[PDB]
Amino acid sequence: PTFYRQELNKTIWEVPERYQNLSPVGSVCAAFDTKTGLRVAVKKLSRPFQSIIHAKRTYRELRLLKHMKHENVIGLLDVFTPARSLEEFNDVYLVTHLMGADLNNIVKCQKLTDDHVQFLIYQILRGLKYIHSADIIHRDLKPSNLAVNEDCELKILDFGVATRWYRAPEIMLNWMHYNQTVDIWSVGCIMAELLTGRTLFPGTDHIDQLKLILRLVGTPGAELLKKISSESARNYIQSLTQMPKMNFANVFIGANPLAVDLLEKMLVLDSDKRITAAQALAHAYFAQYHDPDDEPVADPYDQSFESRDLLIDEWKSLTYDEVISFVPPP
Ligand SMILES: O=c1ncn2nc(Sc3ccc(F)cc3F)ccc2c1-c1c(Cl)cccc1Cl
Ligand SMILES: Fc1ccc(-c2c[nH]nc2-c2ccnc(F)c2)cc1
Ligand SMILES: Fc1ccc(-c2c[nH]nc2-c2ccnc(F)c2)cc1
Repeated sequence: PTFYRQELNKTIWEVPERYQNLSPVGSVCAAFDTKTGLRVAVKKLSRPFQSIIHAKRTYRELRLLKHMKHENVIGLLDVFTPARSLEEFNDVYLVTHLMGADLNNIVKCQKLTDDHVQFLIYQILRGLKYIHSADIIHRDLKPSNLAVNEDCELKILDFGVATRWYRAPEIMLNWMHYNQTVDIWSVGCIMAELLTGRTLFPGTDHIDQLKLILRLVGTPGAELLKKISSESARNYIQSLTQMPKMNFANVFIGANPLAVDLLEKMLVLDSDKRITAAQALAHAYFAQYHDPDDEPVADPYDQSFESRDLLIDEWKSLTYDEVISFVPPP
């Protein structure tokens, strides 16, 4: 393809002629895809090979986006570099279907009915079942990572306001063996906020976050305490004033009881006891949307590179191969 060059907010964009009307939103632009007639979101990766971590991270983001082919997950329409060889290669651009806003754009100033909450959370979980089936934990699900178009159709972005608020208490405790239900926690927090119009846990730091989480869900019971390896975490938790799990009907008063029932299955304190994305999609709150024959699972995802300790030039070369081997969704 033929490329053109421009400057948008100090950043320099070199993209094929097919992409027109670049409009600022790595750095991100909205554009018009003349080949398909659709509006797209285009991401320029900043300093992709600045260091080993940046290089592995560049490779990681690209491998992820190439694998994700699900309606409620962000995937790739296109990948390109203006580089005409591996040695020249120092820029990665990723393009996807533009939705046009995020969930935080919607919630704000806005009251959503129970049917809208059903539709939205159904989609998040449907997307998560797919992600979790590829052995991927999102880890940072929040409103700003949920892209929503005007039909209220939703795509999860950015797997690999304040992030803190939607984060699982075991991540706040700094447990290194947290599981996928860390994402179910976030969805529970996201749902709560759509039903109520306020942040369920607006904490000022990691300590306050945990404190307000335990006020709703209670202090750990015996079963959970037995699983905490760290003496200091336990000293702390058990030195707080003990707290019962609050009645979720009292707290979320006026909400569809089916939505309150799902809420408390998602926000169970012990992560071993939290509902999975697949289980949640079968919950009666989504009877209107659910179709087991249309909640697909992902092909096997090779994350074995995660363990590997490579040179910058090695991650670069690998990323280069992945740019070149790209075949669009068509
Ligand atoms: O609608 C969107 N669709 C996609 N993205 N992607 C990205 S990042 C990105 C990731 C993978 C790509 F292939 C390309 C990328 F740009 C950032 C925003 C975004 C939006 C969006 C917009 Cl355009 C405005 C306000 C809020 C959001 Cl969430
Ligand atoms: F079928 C088509 C052909 C061209 C366009 C178009 C509209 N504005 N700019 C372009 C354009 C500019 C430079 N290179 C291109 F490939 C496209 C749209 C649809
Ligand atoms: F105050 C607390 C105590 C425990 C948790 C917790 C929730 N799910 N899993 C854990 C957990 C399991 C094993 N080791 C840990 F450190 C944490 C969260 C907050």
